[PDB]
Amino acid sequence: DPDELPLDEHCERLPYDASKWEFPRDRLKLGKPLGRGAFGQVIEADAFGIDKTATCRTVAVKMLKEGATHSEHRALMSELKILIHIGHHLNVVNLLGACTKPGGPLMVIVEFCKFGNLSTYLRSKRNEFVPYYKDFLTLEHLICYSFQVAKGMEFLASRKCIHRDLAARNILLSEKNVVKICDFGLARDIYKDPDYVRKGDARLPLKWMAPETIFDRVYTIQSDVWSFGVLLWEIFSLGASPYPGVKIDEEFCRRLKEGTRMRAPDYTTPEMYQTMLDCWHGEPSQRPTFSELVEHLGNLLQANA
Ligand SMILES: CNC(=O)c1cc(Oc2ccc(NC(=O)Nc3ccc(Cl)c(C(F)(F)F)c3)cc2)ccn1
Repeated sequence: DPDELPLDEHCERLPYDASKWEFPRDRLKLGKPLGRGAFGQVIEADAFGIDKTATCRTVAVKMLKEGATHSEHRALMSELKILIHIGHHLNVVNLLGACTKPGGPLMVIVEFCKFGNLSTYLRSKRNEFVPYYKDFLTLEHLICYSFQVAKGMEFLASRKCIHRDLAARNILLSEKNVVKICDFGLARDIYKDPDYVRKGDARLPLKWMAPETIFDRVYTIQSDVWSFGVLLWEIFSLGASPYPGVKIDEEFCRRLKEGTRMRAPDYTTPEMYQTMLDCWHGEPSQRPTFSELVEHLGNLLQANA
């Protein structure tokens, strides 16, 4: 049903309103790289007056790199188009502008998120965590981050988009404990990153993928719910790697379809662990929706206080 169909499958027909989004290249001061893949990269920049008149703003710019071809260039343009269609939400990395004019590289300019990816950040805070000390993480923070990602994903779903690589490495942490969903995409070196496992010609985030995705190449909002459950485990393990000590092979995939699930992580509550189990239902339609996750996590956040 084309009304169920994720926008992004048909990105090429979406509009690029240059009068709204185009940002002069001479108003962008490029700085240090923030991430590089084989074909893409993100670099830090200072943008003069991109979102507020005459004010310097630190931003992140996604662009291509040596190795990329015309097809990566097309892909980045369609990424720009989907970000415009999606629009602004607190809990999604916000598009600020683009440089698309001939003579320079295509640049997709988004907000800079001070503390980087959530996995790395949580893993740095094992010694600065208490369940209930300024700058210490607490159980409240962790539940709050969970709630925030569910809000951003509910928003993504409302825009008829799905994620396909939802994981703590694709959550950014800003000031004031705001987390933002992103997708590094081409700016991540998936061939060097052990989170992506060779499967055919592709390198795939198998530990985050729902059984229907692994076996039938089916991507839906409900397979995103499965990944959200894995993200929850990452949050409540303070950034540990999923399925610890487990070879990700055909027998891993088999046991998963059979019903094997991860054990509770070190910092979880019982109801957070049950929520992970819910997200990991074998049948996609029996998983909670993001709207249901929002309501439930909102209740947990309230109960925690
Ligand atoms: C220390 N701080 C940093 O290193 C840092 C690095 C950044 O790098 C990035 C720059 C741009 C992006 N681009 C997206 O995210 N593109 C995207 C595409 C589809 C869809 Cl669907 C989505 C969505 F909606 F899921 F969000 C997002 C990702 C990361 C940003 C901020 N800070």
